[PDB]
Amino acid sequence: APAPFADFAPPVRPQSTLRRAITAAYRRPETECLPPLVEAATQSKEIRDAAASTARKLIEALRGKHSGSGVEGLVQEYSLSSQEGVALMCLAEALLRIPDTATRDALIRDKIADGNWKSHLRSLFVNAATWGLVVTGKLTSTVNDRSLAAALTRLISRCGEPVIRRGVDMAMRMMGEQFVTGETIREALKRSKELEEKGFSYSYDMLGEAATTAADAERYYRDYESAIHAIGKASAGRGIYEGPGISIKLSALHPRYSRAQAARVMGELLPRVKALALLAKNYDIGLNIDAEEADRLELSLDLLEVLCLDGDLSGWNGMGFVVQAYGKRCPFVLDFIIDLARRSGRRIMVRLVKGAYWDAEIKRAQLDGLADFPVFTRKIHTDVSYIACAAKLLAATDVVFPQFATHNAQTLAAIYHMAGKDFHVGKYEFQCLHGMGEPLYEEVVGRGKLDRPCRIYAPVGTHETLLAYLVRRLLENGANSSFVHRINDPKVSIDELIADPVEVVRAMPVVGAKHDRIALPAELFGDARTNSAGLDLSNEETLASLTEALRESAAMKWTALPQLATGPAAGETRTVLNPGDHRDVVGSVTETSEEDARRAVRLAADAAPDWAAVPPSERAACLDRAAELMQARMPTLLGLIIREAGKSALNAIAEVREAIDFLRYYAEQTRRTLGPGHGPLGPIVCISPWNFPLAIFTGQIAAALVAGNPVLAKPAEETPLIAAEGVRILREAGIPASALQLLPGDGRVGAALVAAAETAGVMFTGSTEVARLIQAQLADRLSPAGRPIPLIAETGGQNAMIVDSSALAEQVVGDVITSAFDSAGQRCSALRVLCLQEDVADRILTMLKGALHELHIGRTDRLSVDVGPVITSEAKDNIEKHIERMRGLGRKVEQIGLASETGVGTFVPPTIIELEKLSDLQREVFGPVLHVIRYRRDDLDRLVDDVNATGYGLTFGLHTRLDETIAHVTSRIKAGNLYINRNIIGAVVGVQPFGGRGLSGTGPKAGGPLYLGRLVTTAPVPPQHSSVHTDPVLLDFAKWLDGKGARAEAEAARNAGSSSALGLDLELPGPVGERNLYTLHARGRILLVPATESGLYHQLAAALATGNSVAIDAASGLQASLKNLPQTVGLRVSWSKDWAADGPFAGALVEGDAERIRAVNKAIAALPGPLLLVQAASSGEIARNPDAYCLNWLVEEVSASINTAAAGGNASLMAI
Ligand SMILES: Cc1cc2c(cc1C)N([C@H]1CCCS1)c1c([nH]c(=O)[nH]c1=O)N2C[C@H](O)[C@H](O)[C@H](O)COP(=O)(O)OP(=O)(O)OC[C@H]1O[C@@H](n2cnc3c(N)ncnc32)[C@H](O)[C@@H]1O
Ligand SMILES: NC(=O)C1=CN([C@@H]2O[C@H](COP(=O)(O)OP(=O)(O)OC[C@H]3O[C@@H](n4cnc5c(N)ncnc54)[C@H](O)[C@@H]3O)[C@@H](O)[C@H]2O)C=CC1
Repeated sequence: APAPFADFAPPVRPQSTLRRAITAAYRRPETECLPPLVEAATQSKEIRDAAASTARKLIEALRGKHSGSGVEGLVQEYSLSSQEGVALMCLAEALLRIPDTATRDALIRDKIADGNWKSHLRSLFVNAATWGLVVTGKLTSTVNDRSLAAALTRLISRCGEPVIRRGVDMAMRMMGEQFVTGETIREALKRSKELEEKGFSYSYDMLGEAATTAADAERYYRDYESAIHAIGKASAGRGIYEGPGISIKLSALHPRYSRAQAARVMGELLPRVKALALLAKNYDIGLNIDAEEADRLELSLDLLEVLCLDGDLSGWNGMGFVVQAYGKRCPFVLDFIIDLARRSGRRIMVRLVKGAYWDAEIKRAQLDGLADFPVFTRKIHTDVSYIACAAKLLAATDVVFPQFATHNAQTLAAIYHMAGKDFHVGKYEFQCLHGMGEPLYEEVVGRGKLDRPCRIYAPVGTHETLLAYLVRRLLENGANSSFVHRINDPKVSIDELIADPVEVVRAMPVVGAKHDRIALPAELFGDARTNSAGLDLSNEETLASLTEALRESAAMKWTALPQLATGPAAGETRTVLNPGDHRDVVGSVTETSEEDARRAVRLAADAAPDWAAVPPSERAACLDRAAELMQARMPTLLGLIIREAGKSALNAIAEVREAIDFLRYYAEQTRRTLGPGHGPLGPIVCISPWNFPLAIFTGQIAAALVAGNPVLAKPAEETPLIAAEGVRILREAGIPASALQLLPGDGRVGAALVAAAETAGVMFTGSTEVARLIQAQLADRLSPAGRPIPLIAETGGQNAMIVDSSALAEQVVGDVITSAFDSAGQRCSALRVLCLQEDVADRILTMLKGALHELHIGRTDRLSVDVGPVITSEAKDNIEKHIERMRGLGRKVEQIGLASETGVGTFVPPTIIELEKLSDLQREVFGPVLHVIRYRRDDLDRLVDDVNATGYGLTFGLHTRLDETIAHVTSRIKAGNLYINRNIIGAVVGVQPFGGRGLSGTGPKAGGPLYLGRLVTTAPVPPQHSSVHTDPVLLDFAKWLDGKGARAEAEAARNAGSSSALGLDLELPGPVGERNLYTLHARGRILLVPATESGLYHQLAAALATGNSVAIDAASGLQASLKNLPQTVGLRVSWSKDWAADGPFAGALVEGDAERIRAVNKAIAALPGPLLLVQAASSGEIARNPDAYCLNWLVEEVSASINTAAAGGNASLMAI
């Protein structure tokens, strides 16, 4: 049995002083990074004046020679709107997918120009976001395909064949000659002769990036290898400076290129790069390693170090390496590289760039709650950093070859003059991008200009391949701060363009201040609350500190005892074992006797007045203190969750963050709402699951406590230790022992607590079956006021993702792998059914299976583990029986092989099962088991039906670029948490309030604004909770009431119409690159059980005002009270003799005395399907209290999270 965490995340090599200086700068405050950069970048007045004159001369040349884009001339010539321009280019792209040039011409002449283009040519507009950038300079995340179809029809009917021909020729020039140097390396090489004769050189990029499978990594490898041969053959001995080179991306060459997989990267990726470098060495060409995301920077240094020290590569100086000046570590990376160049004796080619991932780095740091960004946040800071880093490189030209890649004429001029008067080919060079930098560098290369060489970075690939880096380049070029946008911008003067960024930064009030409009991750929510803080598992200092803290957590004698108001209780004690290795004992639990569970409820009842008397803000302060304690203790809490719950470090971090967020969110929501009139329910029984043994545990308990209720906390029998630690933290933060009692044990303890007479409310997260058993036990009971005992139950889902042929396969696969198998599929939100449009199903399925086999399954105390065990042997048996049944029915089953070491724990291999029909799946399988179905596009609406038909409604994912498909699917799906173009897991508190409908639970949403209101007897008005919309059937009903003489009910109906929040439509603060929406809809059909005519009218007003239809109990005998309804109201009303036949319902309204309410409540609990949120009132309550039926519980909350960076960039952030 290996010692826990003994091999958690050992670094590839001991970190040298130079390496440690890199890591120390990773997220250094921006005000601290800039002053040394300002100083390093300072040049003399004489130099600065000379540089401005040279920069001015270059810009005047740029602005002086022929502008006027081909696309712009085409739009002008045919008077095209923007949408027609985009639509036309999409049409041209599609026409060019036809290889036979004559076949394309006949299609244009005989079918396209004549009329219905739809009949012949996967949406035509899949890539319209890219063409929209080409046409308008603006990036839209998704495609209004109905607008584009209308515009394409309009333009063809107006201008016919001539405009189509002009569009085809225009796209042919852009895609074949402007976006790529060539479609193949041999073609790109041919076209490079022209500019090589003028003094340029070339570096070829085989547009290849992010392998998701081993097969794709091998394909990219053989692409690079064949390109190296063709470039080396063409180089023909010209050497690494005058001759052409290649650029590679390491992420192309291995599907798991990350720090977490460092051992595989060094064992499997490194030999591949060495083999390519050996080939580049034989031909004597440059081989440059491109720079990618910030969390790959230091890992790439380990590969660079081995390669530069590998004697088999000696005698060749062509190895090159990109460093990104927008990165805070850039100068320290250069120190390391320059030192490595001295040690190895290799003159490393150093390409200095600004950086291509800025948008994505902002979003990622915010999502992960890290201390700061790894890039600058003001564009001018990157320019200073670049110039400062150029000074460092120019002082080391004897040992490195600097390559200044930039299209910024001011940056160029500053370096040109910084480099001084002595030059020779091989001292340094400039670089630019094909089709972008040649205007500028035609003013640089050659004896008649500045006589400095420029290497052109030449993308290579087919039209399909090119439509990826096309968005990045066009977005980076068209950003409001980008030099190439500003030079084209006529309002921008040359004086603005040649302004020295070094002197502008120096003269600022606070040097290096963060961008005003970008929130640090900790400040995402502004004044409302402090974001929880995460941990960077790519940071070697973090990994080293965490290794120590995780080991120490495994030395602790964790215990959980029955913690009653009076003190710890005795009981039967047993060990708690690591589900990944039963030999690893995590702690001991003493479980609660049934007698002591009943005693705990009585003590909670006795204590309830004293806890209720603590002012709401002071109850909130306890939560905020507990959040602080959990944040401080996160490393230790991580280690407990890893070993007790079988979770990976990554997921444990997110769980602790989520518990912190719950505490701070409910504290803020309390300070926003609760006053004296919002009295507590009383003792609340909180029953929690094992799969989020701290987050969901803490969330339910914190909400009940801060709402003024004492809590009986019953954690899952599998995970009592982290629960005991959470209660200990909450008590330490100030929750009295009598207000929070811990009762470890199995479902018998849970049931004793639920049955106890003083139990005033139940919060349950777990299986639907147990929730249904709890509901049935509570149906027998009423509160002191004679009202039903509230149950909040969140019960999981049968969650689907629909993927159409417009989605990007690699994005889909990554989101599918994460959604289905993260946490061994033990999330209620996990992806269970992937639905693939038939025309892309085979390709996506192939990549999915390939990505499945790259997952590492094992005991979770190693960073390299992706998927841990399932929680118990019984779970493992249940899941495996489902798999084998599917296999026995002939379904295709893909499974990864498990290592022998998993035998000591309870593991299920991640599994893909291909189904014929969604109806093949008849139960939630709570494991790492993804089911895949395929669908024809015309059957999309039927498929949405099939998804809804399961009766569940928790999470739902949609991958598509097409607005019509988004509007269709999101308006027809019935689920609580929607996700567009992203994964469907890890809902964030206050951002994606979490909770569903149907078989997925009662609501209200955890981490949402209606949650606390369910835990008090009089619900407060939540923040932002209102709507200006009035249900029109409600209004028709109120007029009908006035017509029948029911004046008071008519007034009460209109009041409900105004009070309803139906139609609330909010955007919630969150990370950049994402839009997080929160809306209130009708729940569905409300079961009405009235007793009196007036009671029925009030019930009907309540249901209609919230958008619902109704089924009214025919046994009430009140049919004569609804004679002559307007058809609009009639459409919403049905009468039910057999309630179970007319379901499912989405809620219920009951009128009666205490005995009648109990009888109806019991009958309702026996209705099959969803647990119904039931509201009850006496006739007198209805007459006295306008809120007798609370409208909070008659609407349905919906969260939708849309990844607006999905098209390849952040448009809003590019205007920053
Ligand atoms: C010419 C060239 C360029 C690259 C490459 C080769 C060659 C020959 N390789 C390539 C290999 C694979 C990807 S391409 C390469 C790159 N990139 C990469 O990451 N890895 C790589 O390997 N690039 C892209 C550059 O990093 C950079 O984005 C682009 O060139 C714009 O810089 P400019 O011409 O100085 O414009 P300019 O002076 O306009 O600056 C634009 C840049 O400023 C930065 N910026 C914008 N807003 C900012 C803000 N609010 N705060 C801070 N900074 C901000 C950002 O980096 C942006 O790109
Ligand atoms: N919605 C979610 O996030 C969760 C869903 N589940 C579902 O439940 C299955 C897990 O099996 P279990 O873990 O046994 O879930 P379970 O729902 O039985 O356990 C849930 C909680 O209820 C308690 N409990 C069990 N029977 C009870 C009863 N009769 N009265 C009162 N409390 C009772 C348990 O002790 C635990 O604290 C999974 O396969 C999955 O389908 C389980 C965990 C989380």
